[PDB]
Amino acid sequence: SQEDQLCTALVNQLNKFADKETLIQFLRCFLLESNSSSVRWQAHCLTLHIYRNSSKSQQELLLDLMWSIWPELPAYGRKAAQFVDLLGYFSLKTPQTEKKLKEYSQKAVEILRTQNHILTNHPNSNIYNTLSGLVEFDGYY
Amino acid sequence: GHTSSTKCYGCASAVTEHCITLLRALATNPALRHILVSQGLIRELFDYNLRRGAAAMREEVRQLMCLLTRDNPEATQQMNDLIIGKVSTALKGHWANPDLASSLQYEMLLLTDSISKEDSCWELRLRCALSLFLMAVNIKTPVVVENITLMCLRILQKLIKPPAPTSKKNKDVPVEALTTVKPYCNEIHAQAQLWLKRDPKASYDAWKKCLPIRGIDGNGKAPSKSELRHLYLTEKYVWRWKQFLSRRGKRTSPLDLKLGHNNWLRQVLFTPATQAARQAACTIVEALATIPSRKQQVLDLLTSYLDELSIAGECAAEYLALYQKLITSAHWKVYLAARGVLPYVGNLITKEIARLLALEEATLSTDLQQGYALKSLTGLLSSFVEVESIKRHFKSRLVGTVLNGYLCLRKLVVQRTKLIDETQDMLLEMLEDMT
Amino acid sequence: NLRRGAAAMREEVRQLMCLLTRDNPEATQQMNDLIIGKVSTALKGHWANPDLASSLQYEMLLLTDSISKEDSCWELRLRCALSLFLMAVNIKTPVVV
Amino acid sequence: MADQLTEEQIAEFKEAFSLFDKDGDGTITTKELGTVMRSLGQNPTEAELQDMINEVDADGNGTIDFPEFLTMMARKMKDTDSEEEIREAFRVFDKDGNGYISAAELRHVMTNLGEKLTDEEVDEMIREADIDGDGQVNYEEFVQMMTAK
Amino acid sequence: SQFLLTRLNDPKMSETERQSMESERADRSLFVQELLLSTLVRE
Amino acid sequence: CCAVDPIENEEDRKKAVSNINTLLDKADRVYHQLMGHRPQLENLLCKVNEAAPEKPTSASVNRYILQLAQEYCGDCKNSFDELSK
Amino acid sequence: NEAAPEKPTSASVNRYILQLAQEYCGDCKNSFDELSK
Ligand SMILES: [Zn+2]
Repeated sequence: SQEDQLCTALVNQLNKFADKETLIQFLRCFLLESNSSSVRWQAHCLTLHIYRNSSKSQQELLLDLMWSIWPELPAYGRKAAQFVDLLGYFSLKTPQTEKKLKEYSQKAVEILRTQNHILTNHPNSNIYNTLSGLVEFDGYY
Repeated sequence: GHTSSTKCYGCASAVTEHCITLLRALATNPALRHILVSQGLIRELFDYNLRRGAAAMREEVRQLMCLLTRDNPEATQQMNDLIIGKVSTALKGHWANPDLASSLQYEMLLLTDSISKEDSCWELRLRCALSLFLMAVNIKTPVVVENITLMCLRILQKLIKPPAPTSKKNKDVPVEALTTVKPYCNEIHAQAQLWLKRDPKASYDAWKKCLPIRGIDGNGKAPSKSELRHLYLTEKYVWRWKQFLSRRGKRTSPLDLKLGHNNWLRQVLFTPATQAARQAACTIVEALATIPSRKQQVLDLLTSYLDELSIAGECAAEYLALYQKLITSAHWKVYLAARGVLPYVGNLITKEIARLLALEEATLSTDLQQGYALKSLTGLLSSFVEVESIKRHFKSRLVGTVLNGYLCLRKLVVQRTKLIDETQDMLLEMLEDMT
Repeated sequence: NLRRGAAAMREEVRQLMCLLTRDNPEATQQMNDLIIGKVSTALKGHWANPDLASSLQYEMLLLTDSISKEDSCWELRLRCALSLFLMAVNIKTPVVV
Repeated sequence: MADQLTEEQIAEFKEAFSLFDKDGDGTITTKELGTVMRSLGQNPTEAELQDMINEVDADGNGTIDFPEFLTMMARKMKDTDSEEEIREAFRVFDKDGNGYISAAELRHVMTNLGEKLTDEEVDEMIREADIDGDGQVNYEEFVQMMTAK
Repeated sequence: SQFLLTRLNDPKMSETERQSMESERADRSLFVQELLLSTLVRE
Repeated sequence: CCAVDPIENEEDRKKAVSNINTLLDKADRVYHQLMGHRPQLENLLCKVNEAAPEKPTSASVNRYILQLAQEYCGDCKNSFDELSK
Repeated sequence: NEAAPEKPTSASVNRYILQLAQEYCGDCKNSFDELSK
């Protein structure tokens, strides 16, 4: 059972050495910008296990970092399944105050509203909406 | 090379998918649920995401919208208001455009999913479903029957007939053995006209408070004669006291168990637009007849519906199949005989035979459903007759009708089908049995 | 009969409806009222359902045919067309355009 | 005692009884006893049915023929309840035999029936059953209550 | 299968509350039966 | 052309009656087979009305539309023609 | 969108739907693939 405290000590060491910008770059590089999916799953597992073995304050710091990254989601498209999975799990597990909850919900609803507005005014929206129910097609050409 | 184009349709769609998934994850927290519903999320998900995206995304947003109103009466009222408003607006101009009725499937699917999930706000969703049912039950257009009345009838059918219990204590007993209250024999205390207007005095709990509990018969001792006398007149004079109090005071007056002979039941039971509506109506009316007092009115109304067999020949296939089930016991048959249904059926048979002869004389057209109603009526008369009491008693009045019908059917030479031949055979067997 | 039947029957009923208002201001006003009412009712909820805008083609075709035929009630039809134009000229949705 | 019933009513009762005869012996079973005059247009309750079975079927055979059937029917269409019946109801309500039915005996009888009510409601119905202003119902009050139409 | 948020559906229920739920379902079925019967009465 | 043998005596009348009974039975069977198609048609109508996008040139049309065409113009037409004959 | 009935089983589909499928999934797809390359 030694590996548990070994992992805890290593996690504390990494949290001590690393600052905000390095963790932010790690998240952006291996959870969003990576074309491969195996790398994204490795990063998902590593981020989850860094989160689990940290203290409350570091957990809050990491959650705030991810909620700061979240507004940049549209630039990555389909590649951010694991990122939103981890973000949802973290926001569900970490106990948090009311003001932070309102901020998080506001961010989510704002992103949804902006994307809906983008969809309903798109120049090709009518063509795609009509073609959806008649032919079977993969992409938007 | 990891940045998406600004105006890309697929990327915005994927961001919307991720937003829906994250919101569903978030909604599992009641506080976040309340904050989200306060943000104004229900209207956004109603207006845009209900109809856009792949089918999986559409059912996912349906689930999210259902979850956002899990125990919030205000959210449930808002969702119900949106659904009812859209359905009424479409149904106002359904007659001038069929798509308005044909483009309500996601609203009704949302209502179905909301009712199918047991929560504490079930009464409001039931009110919405019943209001939509009673608003669109009298429209004859097949698109409304297929797209509105069917969903409401399925909701009602699911509510009336609950799933079989799985508790080890109640693994065998039926659903009628689990109720904690006993309905009165001849009175209905629930009143839909006041219920649909949100009357606090006509709510669900108010209705439950007016019904006596089911006595836990822990003692199997047979009550003495004085005990039964006391029970009898105590019930009698307590009922009289309540009646006088309602007559003079402010207590509500329960309705009397007397069913009207014209209704929506007859519209739904014989609709030719679709068959599932007829089957759901049959299931509903079968479930409505459990205690013999209600079975009285059910059977009387269904006997009143006997004259529709000619107008809706094959569409009655379900209705008959229910009637025969509800009178499958001997005492119900002899009760119906005591109320004078034998002359009714005989007159119907004679009338349709006369119509058949009149049609045979003039034209030569073909009808693949000819004789179905006559076959059914003759089979029903045989069903009434086989039991010994009515056969011994009612032979002296039915011989003339049977013999006249048999001779008239024998006269047929051109407009003859297999059903008519079977009817003639059964009529001859009737004649030989009676004589 | 505007939306039911083969295409030839649909253009025939359009022609009949145009002919019934050849020189009758009241008939022209009634037809214009129906067209405007349907278009406004659909356009109120166009944003929540694209079919409402996508299912107005026969009304607008009727208006086009009515205006394309020179008669003495041209001013009323022009008024209806211009009112519909100025009512739906500021909407960005491509289906309305 | 059945002379007050007009001949056509006896004829129609015989009609019902004969149609409800199973084996043709002029005798039926008590399980379908409800259904017989139940089929004539009257609406009974289960307590009514068991009381009617008790009154006649003293031997416990559970089988009824025509004379006692007419006996039961002769005591059904009467509108003015016999004063013996009202007095016995008064006695049943008056458990202690003091002649005054207070709220407590009413609560006992209503709980025995299985019905539940609040103290305010029963007080309210008692006070609307009182004319002398004492908040206590007696025999004359009960009689004038049941005779009200 | 590795998604964490897809496993959030973990509904479990004991036996006493199961009897309570069955009784409540029976009561609601009776209520809707009565409410439907109320609409067919003679006017 | 659709015509039958003429009748000149009684045995020919009996043969005609038997043949007409057989033809009526066949027509009834075909009629039930034809009218059995309607529930599937309404199911496919309800499915098509949803217009849910599907991922996989004449094979690129929506599969439900192809099924509708096959069910109506391929089978119901054959049943209707047999019944008319 | 007009959905006008047309008189003449994979060939029994509406001709305009076939043309839509051929134009979108047949030609635009090829052009998009070449452009992406
Ligand atoms: Zn993209």
